[PDB]
Amino acid sequence: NSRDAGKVVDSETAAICDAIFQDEETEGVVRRFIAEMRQRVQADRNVVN
Amino acid sequence: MDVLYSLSKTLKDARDKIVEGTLYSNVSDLIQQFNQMIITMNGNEFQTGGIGNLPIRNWNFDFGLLGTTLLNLDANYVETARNTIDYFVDFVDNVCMDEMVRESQRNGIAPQSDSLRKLSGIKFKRINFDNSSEYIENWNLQNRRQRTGFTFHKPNIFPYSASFTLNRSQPAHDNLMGTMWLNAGSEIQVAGFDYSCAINAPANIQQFEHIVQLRRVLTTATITLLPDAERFSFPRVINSADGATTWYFNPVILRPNNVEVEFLLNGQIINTYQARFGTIIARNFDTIRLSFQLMRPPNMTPAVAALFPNAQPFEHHATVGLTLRIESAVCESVLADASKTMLANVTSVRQEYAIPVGPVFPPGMNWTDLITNYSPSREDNLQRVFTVASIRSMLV
Ligand SMILES: [Cl-]
Ligand SMILES: [Zn+2]
Ligand SMILES: [Zn+2]
Repeated sequence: NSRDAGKVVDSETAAICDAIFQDEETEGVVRRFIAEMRQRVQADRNVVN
Repeated sequence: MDVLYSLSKTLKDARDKIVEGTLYSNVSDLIQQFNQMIITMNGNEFQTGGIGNLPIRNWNFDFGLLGTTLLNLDANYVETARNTIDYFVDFVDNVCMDEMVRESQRNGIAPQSDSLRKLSGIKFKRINFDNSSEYIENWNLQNRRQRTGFTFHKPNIFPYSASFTLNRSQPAHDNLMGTMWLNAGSEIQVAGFDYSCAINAPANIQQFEHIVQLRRVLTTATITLLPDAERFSFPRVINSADGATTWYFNPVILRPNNVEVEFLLNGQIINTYQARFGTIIARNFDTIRLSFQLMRPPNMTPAVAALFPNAQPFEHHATVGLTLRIESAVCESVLADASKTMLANVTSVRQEYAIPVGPVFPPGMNWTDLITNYSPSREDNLQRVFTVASIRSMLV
């Protein structure tokens, strides 16, 4: 559900995030965050979040 | 200027909006603008100069961007942002001070400090975002030759002047006719005195005129007019025009007669108020003409008749007054006023670093001297420094 080529760790997190995204009782803010939350890969620093 | 203002505004928005517990969606656009600023400034070396006692300072920008990782901002995010914001705010304050302490005779509106000249490069134009403050808005409109004005509460438009004119005078200064006035800031307190109480006047009427040429045109001005001038209604010992001797003033206040306030623009009668007191509106003017008459009371009670004899000596001197107070106005040029701190800020920065007197401003940024000779070059330099000062005020 990422709108910016987002990645998560791990596949279980992906399953949970998809289930929360599809849930009707989820807050719109939480849904938008799941759609917008991003990883940050700094290859120059050798760091990943 | 717009880039420096945009840096200041971005930093102020970051300081106000990047707060612990705030929704990620409250700062998305702010985070984007802040990261744009970081990218643009990264890898650039700046120098704030050593004019006066202002220390030379070198600024390096190598900062990581802000992430977008938590639904509600936490303490770690705010701390990282605070570190970056503190460094940037220090840099912006130093740039503003450096620009404030300089001036130029020819291109007074153009940047003077090396840092602001560098920030005027195209590469930094990307930092530019919302220009909403009054001074930056006026700056941008003025760069485009668009009509715009600054609103002033109690504008400091009248250079300080406490002097008198004697139309009738003698070496003994005992039968005097003339006018006293104080023109200070937004106030004009004028008085006309006749020692003989117009005993020998053509119709027992003595006419007094006070003309004040404003150094800039004021528009949409609200003005309080009061009949009496409290400053010239008590006994005074006043030096002579040369200061050789001193004369005596013993006023007795009479009702001003045939009071006419004329607000003139280009010599045309824009506004006219006859015998009207209280709040009045002057649309658009550059000269004030206050004409008032001392009329000897045709009928006097025995005490009043005793005050004014038919001949000398005159111990009680008949005085009519007028007080004019510009409470608020609009001027196309920048002015010092009672509510803003721009003149105070620029003067404080210049005094606190012992900036040598330049070729544009008077020593010590004396406002009376500045407004007395408010040349176009001085107007340009003052607008530049006032805009920089207002930019600095958003952070400091
Ligand atoms: Cl006030
Ligand atoms: Zn006030
Ligand atoms: Zn004299």
